[PDB]
Amino acid sequence: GPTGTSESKCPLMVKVLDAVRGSPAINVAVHVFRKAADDTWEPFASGKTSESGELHGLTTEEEFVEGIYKVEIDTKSYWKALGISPFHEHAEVVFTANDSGPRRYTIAALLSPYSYSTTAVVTNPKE
Amino acid sequence: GPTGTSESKCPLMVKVLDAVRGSPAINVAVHVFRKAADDTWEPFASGKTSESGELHGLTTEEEFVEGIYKVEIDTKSYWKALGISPFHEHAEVVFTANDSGPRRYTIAALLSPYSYSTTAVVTNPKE
Amino acid sequence: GPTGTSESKCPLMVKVLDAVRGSPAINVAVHVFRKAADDTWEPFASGKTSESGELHGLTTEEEFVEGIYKVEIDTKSYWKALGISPFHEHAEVVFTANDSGPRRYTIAALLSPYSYSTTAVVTNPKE
Amino acid sequence: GPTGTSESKCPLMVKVLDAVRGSPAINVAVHVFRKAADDTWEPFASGKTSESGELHGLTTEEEFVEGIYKVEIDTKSYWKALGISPFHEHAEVVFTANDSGPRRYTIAALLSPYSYSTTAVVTNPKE
Repeated sequence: GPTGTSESKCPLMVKVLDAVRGSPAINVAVHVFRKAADDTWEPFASGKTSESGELHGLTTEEEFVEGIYKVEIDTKSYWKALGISPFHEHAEVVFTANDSGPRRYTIAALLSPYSYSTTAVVTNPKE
Repeated sequence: GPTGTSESKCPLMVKVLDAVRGSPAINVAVHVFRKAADDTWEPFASGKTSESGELHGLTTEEEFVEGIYKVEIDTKSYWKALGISPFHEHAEVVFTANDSGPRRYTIAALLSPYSYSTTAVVTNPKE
Repeated sequence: GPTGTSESKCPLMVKVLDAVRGSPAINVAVHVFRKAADDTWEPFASGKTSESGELHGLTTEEEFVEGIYKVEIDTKSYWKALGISPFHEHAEVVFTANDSGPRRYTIAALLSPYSYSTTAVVTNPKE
Repeated sequence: GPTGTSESKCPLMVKVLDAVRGSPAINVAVHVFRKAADDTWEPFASGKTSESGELHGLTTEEEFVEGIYKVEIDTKSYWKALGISPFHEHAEVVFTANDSGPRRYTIAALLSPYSYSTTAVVTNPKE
């Protein structure tokens, strides 16, 4: 299914939903980046959301170390495919991953042509 | 300002936005009810949003007593008028008003066919 | 786990998340009602969200017929437990369930003390 | 009105709300960038939100040419100032502006520690 840099103990997952049709956003391209010491965004993982609008196996726990990560969702292409003119070029989610805090990260995005919401669910279990 | 009927100091205001068109939601019918002593909803005020997606002059400070109120937004008619089949029948906002002194309420609503967000901004008046 | 009127082929499910803590809202009371011909809301199913903030087995496909349903989420108690003063008395979701349209219904709610968003995901599979 | 610098007809405006307190988010730092010909972000304008959670006078109609712009909202500093540890580093809003004639843009933002919604309201000016 939807997987990126090695399907592992999904410590990071992306969920995308379409608020116009009331369905998950399928085949949306998602690019994850990590902030390098040179302070640039270097590629990390990427993929297309699945039938259920999810993206799993982006990374691994061993490779998912503390740092600033940027999740970029290609919303514009998504709306253009539907023949709908959007407002944003894409949607970004910038956050610092820490070790002390809970483990698994679920980033959710709800999309409309002129608006988008984003939530983080941080828990201890698999989700 | 006004007394016993319209926007005394507009203690109650409603603002609605369209997340599909990136515009204010115009001509949206709004009905306000107050919880009646006999535990039933009594019609309190009604109106439609203007060109700016706003609704003012619903009530007055003297008429806006303590109580539980219900702001009902006819979202369904709105999308239907636009050629879209929405999911909700309407959006309802229920809250206790003025129970520790009068305040000014702005009920904001962001609409999408299958989704809606509502937020309240509360102010302690000053003059 | 979290189940209401007979755990069946979950044609209706409730998902509730807390936007202040970045976690699912656990132990939230949810009451579903159906509009009766007398046009009153008669009880249908109810329960408390689980560890993951979900509520399943509310109803059955045979008993989940077309009609107007109201999902009521006790948000106020939820915030009061956390020692946080909320704005709404509760959150309601009013919608018409139809047969032609897709099958399974997932109602999602994202909560903040002064704001709440709600989405419907309507699909053909189990979710 | 103004030319070459501030709110000519306020072609660009930003409004931020706090979903935890039910109030405007005051003193939130905002940085605007424009995509530079060499594919990099060039500082375009900056400011802080007022008592009303608003930011006006960022640019002028003559200076607000066609281009891709990035509105960055320092949400992190905001919650930290409030004693809360947020999830996002900030909230970024990227869009193409004025590519088919000048328009007026109102970028709205609703904030919660672990969640944020952003909406745009676009107007074709008239005088």
